[PDB]
Amino acid sequence: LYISEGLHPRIITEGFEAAKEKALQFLEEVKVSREMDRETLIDVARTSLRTKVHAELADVLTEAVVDSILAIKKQDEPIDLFMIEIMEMKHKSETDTSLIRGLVLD
Amino acid sequence: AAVKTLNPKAEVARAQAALAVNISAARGLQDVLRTNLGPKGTMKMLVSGAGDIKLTKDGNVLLHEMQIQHPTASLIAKVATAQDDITGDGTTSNVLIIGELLKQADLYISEGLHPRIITEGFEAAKEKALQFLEEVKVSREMDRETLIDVARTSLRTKVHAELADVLTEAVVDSILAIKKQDEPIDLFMIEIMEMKHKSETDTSLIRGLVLDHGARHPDMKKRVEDAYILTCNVSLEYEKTEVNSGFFYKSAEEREKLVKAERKFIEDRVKKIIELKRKVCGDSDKGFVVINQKGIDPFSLDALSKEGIVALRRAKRRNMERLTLACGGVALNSFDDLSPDCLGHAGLVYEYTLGEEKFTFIEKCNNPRSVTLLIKGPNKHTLTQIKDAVRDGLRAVKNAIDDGCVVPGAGAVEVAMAEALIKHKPSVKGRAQLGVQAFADALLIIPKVLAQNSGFDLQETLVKIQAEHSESGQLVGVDLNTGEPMVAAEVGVWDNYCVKKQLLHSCTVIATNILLVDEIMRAGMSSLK
Amino acid sequence: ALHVPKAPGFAQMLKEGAKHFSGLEEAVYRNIQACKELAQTTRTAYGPNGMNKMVINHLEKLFVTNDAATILRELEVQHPAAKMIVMASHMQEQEVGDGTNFVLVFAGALLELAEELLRIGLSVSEVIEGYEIACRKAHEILPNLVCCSAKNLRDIDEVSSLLRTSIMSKQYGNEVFLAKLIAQACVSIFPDSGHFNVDNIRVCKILGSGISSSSVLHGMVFKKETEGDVTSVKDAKIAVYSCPFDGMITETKGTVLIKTAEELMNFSKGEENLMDAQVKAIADTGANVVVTGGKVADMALHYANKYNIMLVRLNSKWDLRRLCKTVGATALPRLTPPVLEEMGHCDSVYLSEVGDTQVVVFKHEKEDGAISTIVLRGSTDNLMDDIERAVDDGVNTFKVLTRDKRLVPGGGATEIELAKQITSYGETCPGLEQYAIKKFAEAFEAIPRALAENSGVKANEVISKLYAVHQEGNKNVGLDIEAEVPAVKDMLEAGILDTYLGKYWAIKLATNAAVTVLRVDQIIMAKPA
Amino acid sequence: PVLVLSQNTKRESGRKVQSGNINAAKTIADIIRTCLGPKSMMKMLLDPMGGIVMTNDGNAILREIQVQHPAAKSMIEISRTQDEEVGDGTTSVIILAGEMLSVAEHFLEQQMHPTVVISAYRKALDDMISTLKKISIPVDISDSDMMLNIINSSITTKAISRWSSLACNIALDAVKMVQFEENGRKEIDIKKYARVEKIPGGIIEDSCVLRGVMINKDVTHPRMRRYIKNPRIVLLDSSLEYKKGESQTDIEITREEDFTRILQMEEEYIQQLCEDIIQLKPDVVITEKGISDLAQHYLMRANITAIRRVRKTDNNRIARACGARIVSRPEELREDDVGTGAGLLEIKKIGDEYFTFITDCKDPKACTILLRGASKEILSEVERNLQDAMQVCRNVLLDPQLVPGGGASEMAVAHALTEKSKAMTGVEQWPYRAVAQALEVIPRTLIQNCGASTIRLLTSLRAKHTQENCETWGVNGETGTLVDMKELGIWEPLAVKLQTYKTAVETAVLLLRIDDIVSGHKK
Ligand SMILES: Nc1ncnc2c1ncn2[C@@H]1O[C@H](COP(=O)(O)OP(=O)(O)O)[C@@H](O)[C@H]1O
Ligand SMILES: Nc1ncnc2c1ncn2[C@@H]1O[C@H](COP(=O)(O)OP(=O)(O)O)[C@@H](O)[C@H]1O
Ligand SMILES: Nc1ncnc2c1ncn2[C@@H]1O[C@H](COP(=O)(O)OP(=O)(O)O)[C@@H](O)[C@H]1O
Ligand SMILES: [Mg+2]
Ligand SMILES: [Mg+2]
Ligand SMILES: [Mg+2]
Ligand SMILES: [Mg+2]
Repeated sequence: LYISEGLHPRIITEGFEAAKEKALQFLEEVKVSREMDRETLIDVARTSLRTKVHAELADVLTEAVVDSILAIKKQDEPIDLFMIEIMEMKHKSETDTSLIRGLVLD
Repeated sequence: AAVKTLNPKAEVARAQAALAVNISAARGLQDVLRTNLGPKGTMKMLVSGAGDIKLTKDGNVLLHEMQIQHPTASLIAKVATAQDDITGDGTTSNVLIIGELLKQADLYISEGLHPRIITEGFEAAKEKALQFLEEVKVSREMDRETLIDVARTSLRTKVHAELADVLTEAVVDSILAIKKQDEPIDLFMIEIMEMKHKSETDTSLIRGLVLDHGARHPDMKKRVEDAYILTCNVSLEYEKTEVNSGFFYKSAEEREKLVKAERKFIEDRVKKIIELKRKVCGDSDKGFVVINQKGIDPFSLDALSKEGIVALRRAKRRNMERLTLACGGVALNSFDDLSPDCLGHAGLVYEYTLGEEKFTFIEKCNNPRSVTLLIKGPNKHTLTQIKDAVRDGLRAVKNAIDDGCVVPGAGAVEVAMAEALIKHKPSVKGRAQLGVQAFADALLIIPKVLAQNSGFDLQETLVKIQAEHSESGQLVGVDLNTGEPMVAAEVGVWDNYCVKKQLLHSCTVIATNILLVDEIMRAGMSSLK
Repeated sequence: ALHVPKAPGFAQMLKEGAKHFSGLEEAVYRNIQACKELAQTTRTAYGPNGMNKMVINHLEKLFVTNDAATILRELEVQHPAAKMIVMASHMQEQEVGDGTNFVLVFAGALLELAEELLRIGLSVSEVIEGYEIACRKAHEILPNLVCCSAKNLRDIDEVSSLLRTSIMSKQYGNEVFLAKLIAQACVSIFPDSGHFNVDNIRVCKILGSGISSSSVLHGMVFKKETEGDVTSVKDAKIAVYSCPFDGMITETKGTVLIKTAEELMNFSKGEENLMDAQVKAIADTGANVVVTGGKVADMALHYANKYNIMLVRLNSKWDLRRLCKTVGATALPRLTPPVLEEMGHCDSVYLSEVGDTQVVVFKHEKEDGAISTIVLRGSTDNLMDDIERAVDDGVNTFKVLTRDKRLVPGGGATEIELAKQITSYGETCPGLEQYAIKKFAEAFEAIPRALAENSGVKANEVISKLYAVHQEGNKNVGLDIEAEVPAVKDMLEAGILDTYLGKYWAIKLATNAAVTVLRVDQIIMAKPA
Repeated sequence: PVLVLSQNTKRESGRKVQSGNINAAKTIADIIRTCLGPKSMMKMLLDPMGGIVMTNDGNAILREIQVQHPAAKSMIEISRTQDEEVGDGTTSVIILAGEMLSVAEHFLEQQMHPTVVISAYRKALDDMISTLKKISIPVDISDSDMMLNIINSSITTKAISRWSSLACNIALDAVKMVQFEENGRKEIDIKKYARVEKIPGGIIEDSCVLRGVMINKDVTHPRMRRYIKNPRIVLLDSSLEYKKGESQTDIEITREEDFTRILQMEEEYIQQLCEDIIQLKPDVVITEKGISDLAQHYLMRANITAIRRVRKTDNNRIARACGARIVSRPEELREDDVGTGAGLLEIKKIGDEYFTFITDCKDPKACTILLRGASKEILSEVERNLQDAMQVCRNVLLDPQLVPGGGASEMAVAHALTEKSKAMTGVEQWPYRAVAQALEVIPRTLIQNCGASTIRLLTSLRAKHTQENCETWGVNGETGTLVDMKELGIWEPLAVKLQTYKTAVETAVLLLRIDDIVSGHKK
């Protein structure tokens, strides 16, 4: 919009850099530091799964994902998502997706 | 899609596709033509498929010569062709304003605004802008100085500066010569002849006529001082009878008699001409020039040469009127009762040979209501360029005379109309204010491109100009040598009120229709085969 | 201006042979049309009066059937939405075994009515909401539509009366015979535990006589011959080996390293004496029949003939496992004589000739066992395959009844009651969801309509009669196919019943498929490799 | 190969053929579905001649597209039929036919016979006609304001809507001037005697209808006058040249004077023709054929202005406008054949061309509509819209009955048909009520193209039309709301809506009767 009016892209990118700096600052200011409780994690996982799948399946997958993470997580120790297997079975309805507190070998 | 289920080889651009296609083509045309605008513009070279060269800065010529096969480009070329046929100038600005209207409308349509609402804003802004134009137009007594300034504003954009300073006086004098008080100007009465021998600054105004042919008898004089001009439309060559006739004779003597007799009909017209010549020129003091719209056979040419008459044949249907207005005689379709009142006078008639071509000058008429512009130049493409430029200049001066008003130039009216539109915008109901804003930002493309072409910063220059126009209210535009604001009416940069009005009208109309296009479709035979 | 260019953006960046569809018209309506075409391809096979189709696949193999899932598999469905509906039908076949044509019909009907609603002005989101709410209501209702229950799966007359309906749609003319056969087999292999395995019903198709010469056999049949001289055995003591009937050899390369004429002279005699000892130990355990999953050696065959043992070679490992399950034996990986528990028993093992075919029969006399075989006779391989599909339908119905013993009335009675109740629910539901609920209800009418259309009567009269009777109160009334005119009768009293679980899963899967097809909005196909 | 029919003869039959025809028809409908109503959008069509057609007119679109399915061919033909008959409704008819075929597809899938469906459709058509004639209202065609409102209600849906008042006045003036009666036979021929001349450039706001005619012509000789303030005009079908005879008139010359005598005889013949013309003392002479230069000489000597080669149609319009009578033998010229009635002959330069005006006539029974605008395409669209407007004005002057627009008429008729269907007890009540509900597509389409909620608005409208005196209620195509047409002003000609309904129903009947396509066979 501004380069067609003869503005130089170098100047536009300088403005981009300034705005990026200020935006990162404002982001650090507005972030909400919260004790990560099951309810907060449920809201987060819902916010993602409701965008990615149907609403009822999202209400199922939310509890599934949050419980899985709250199960394979050790206090102050990076979460190894490899320790959450993901097995697919092709027989029943999609709302039967569950969390097995164990393992399922194929 | 729907059309493609019935005609499988069908091409279709729907809703958003259609708009993207049209706006892209319009912006492409604008991108090409941006450089034509103004005297600081750049000349483009155009090479035909045969290799012929064209040097042009004219928007219409550039459009028609570019190699384009786009439907939107065809639409805009047609709008420019109408602009050129009716006004002679404004084609580049027309294309630019169309492209910028489309761009400024896409700016808001990409954000989900409807093009119908944008077009409502376009129409409101068009109305208000036409009003403001009528308000700012300068109604002026069209004197030679004003016409000179107008023709300068056109010719300096179309050609080089010294050649523009020559063509200015040439064009203004030509129009001020073929112009009768309160009588629409017939530009046909300005002949335009090109000669390809001398420099381009030798282009002059002959206060008379220049025919692209001369006498076909060698013994005929090449220069005549005090000439009676006989403008005729009578065949002086052998004419066969309508009904098939044929000659029948029984002896070579009878054949000879029939050969002498078959020409008596044309000999009689030659005798009438010769008798008029003898009756009006009792001696060799004056001269006598016959100019025939039709042919003259060698026998008639010999008969006229023997009596000292200069006969030109196969003149032009327009040269009949041009000669009757320059010399001052009567053009004849018959020699039934020809009299000395049927003759015109030219204080000089002579011939000019240039390689294989001949020219005949008819000058020193008393008060010729028809003249000719002799386009001299070293190249065919130079001559074509000067022809285009003088067309532009003639149209400009004619329009400035017709519309006794004249509008300031250099983007001044565009700036002022943008400001007026922006001050009027709140009075518009709904989101058509956005269409109005788009119209204003589109009108602002003329000063923007003028600055861009003179080598200045569009935003900085436009801000300076708008600030100066807002503080003072004076109509200011771009000074192409300093980038500063300048008063166009004081510095002599004038535009045609008719041209600006036609711009507003036609650009608004075509942009509205393009914005309202929602489907481009080729589902016909695709060829006449 | 004779070509529409691709619009800037995705249309230009798209690959060569790729296609992009977007919107209700290019994507949704074309998907619905494809699914409707699919439902039309399979509609004429629904019900007892359904006609067979002869589909030839790309391998030039011929299938003559009216089994929807089989027809779909052997068709090369290439439209992706139709592929998804076929995926739903195949999931129904996997989960239940019967109802695939119901799934197809219902999905196509739901999609047609969804197109209708989208045209009247509903949004895909609202249509999907209403379809889901109506599927939930239907699932809530069906348990109340359950009319009878099995009450016993160890009987042979009741089980036949229960399987007759499922094996009536296929093979309508002769279904009592087939229900007798399949009931005998299912109750033979039904253990005291409630678990029932459909793989324990084996089907042997032998080309001869006719479907009425078919029989059930408590045991196993193999189109094999015996390796040795013995062909019959009356008190079988089968010993089963997964290893060949040869001397065990090393998995590492073995070499006979001879260094003396004595070793050379004695090697072969020692080898054969070893083989004789092995086979004599096997015979001395009492085994009179040996079944090897591998190959047979000439010396071992010699000694089996010497010691009067019937040798059988089963190339397949599933066949070997099923024989072990049948006779109560254990496959030994070594040629060691079996212990008293590893041995199997059969009341008879003999070689017979059913038709042109030679067969080895392991036949129990008791009316039980772990595996039962249905020997299908027939005049055509295609006919026998169709009867095998009908047998599979009956067996899957038996398993569905072992899972859930509840039954709903057939012949369109449950569908009509569902339609009525869901219409009454939608008439109460306010908001824009009522249109979609009522269309979901009206979709059920497609089932009795298809039944009537194939019976050869006016579906409109049939459906009006059904609605009238179900309004007056009879929920077990459905259409009578044994009537040249539109007629109706008590499906329960007639014995025409479906499985609650079958209907449940069919409705669920059809609704899910329709809703997914609707949830699709853009399609980006790649260039077909 | 021993065939019975030639290869390339492919024969389809049955429900596949029926569904194919119905899908082709409703596809033709879906092509132009969005071009209905006041808020429609333009379409840019690409001609086979490198041309462009930017339009909203259903018939223009269907005329520019090419198809191969015979059902689509039939739909294009019925659009052409509607356009030629009434000159409006070219997409309403297409949409109605598509909807009727769509709703008949239902009954066809359900084992109903096409003849049963067709008889039901014909019953419904008769009752539609009855209901329209009942709800129609008369018009006082002497009320210029009423006529201007009718023309606005007909052109509001087109590009010229921005210049609605101008176009309405132009169309009304043109039709009222072309209205002509002779021997007790009224005739509004707006195709031969209302001419549209498109001159690109200028501005549309200066477009006008002339009290006369206009041609693209100049004087034959620049000594002729270009301005005459009360011209007496003569029109000729014959050449004022000396042409040959019909027979083998070969001459044979043996004497000397005979050649010259023959050429002088030709000249004297031209003189005698010109004298036969001058004897009537005209000011202007207009010919469809040539005029020799000697004839020009004699006419100029008589102070006559001549125009050389005019078209036969332009000459007929000049006759109707200035009150002259075309002649073919100047010897047979009479004062009654001379043209008095023109108030001014002017020949002015528009751009770089010379145009001849014969305007200022009194009681001119012919006219020229001079259209000016931005480009040939814009002016072609303006001309098409003006053709629509004039055809509507003509339809009104012929049948002064009006019906309400905005879909009000469609909803009124649908309601009347639903009410009449309750007495029907046979099996045709269902297709009858189906076409009744298939009429709702017009207001449905209006709502869709304005961008409002079809479900809600159509429900509210069907409910409004169940009350007693609400058959005038319709929808706005500009806001998406229900209004009374008595208050909005959108009133269509009863003739237009009758032709629409009739053509739609008959097209449906035809395509339903059709089965068993055959093809390939070569004429
Ligand atoms: N000497 C000048 N100084 C500033 N502006 C000028 C001058 N001459 C012309 N212009 C402006 O340049 C614009 C474009 O001129 P020109 O190229 O002749 O018209 P077009 O772009 O339509 O061909 C005109 O609107 C005029 O106002
Ligand atoms: N004797 C009968 N009379 C009426 N309807 C029957 C009879 N037997 C079966 N049906 C109906 O036919 C349908 C079964 O058709 P079928 O082709 O098996 O469909 P699917 O294979 O999808 O279950 C059932 O809905 C049942 O109600
Ligand atoms: N302003 C308006 N509001 C609502 N409906 C209108 C309006 N103007 C016209 N209509 C209706 O739109 C219908 C079709 O308009 P038009 O596009 O001119 O005809 P067609 O669809 O045949 O081209 C007419 O029946 C008329 O009743
Ligand atoms: Mg996300
Ligand atoms: Mg210019
Ligand atoms: Mg079944
Ligand atoms: Mg109309």
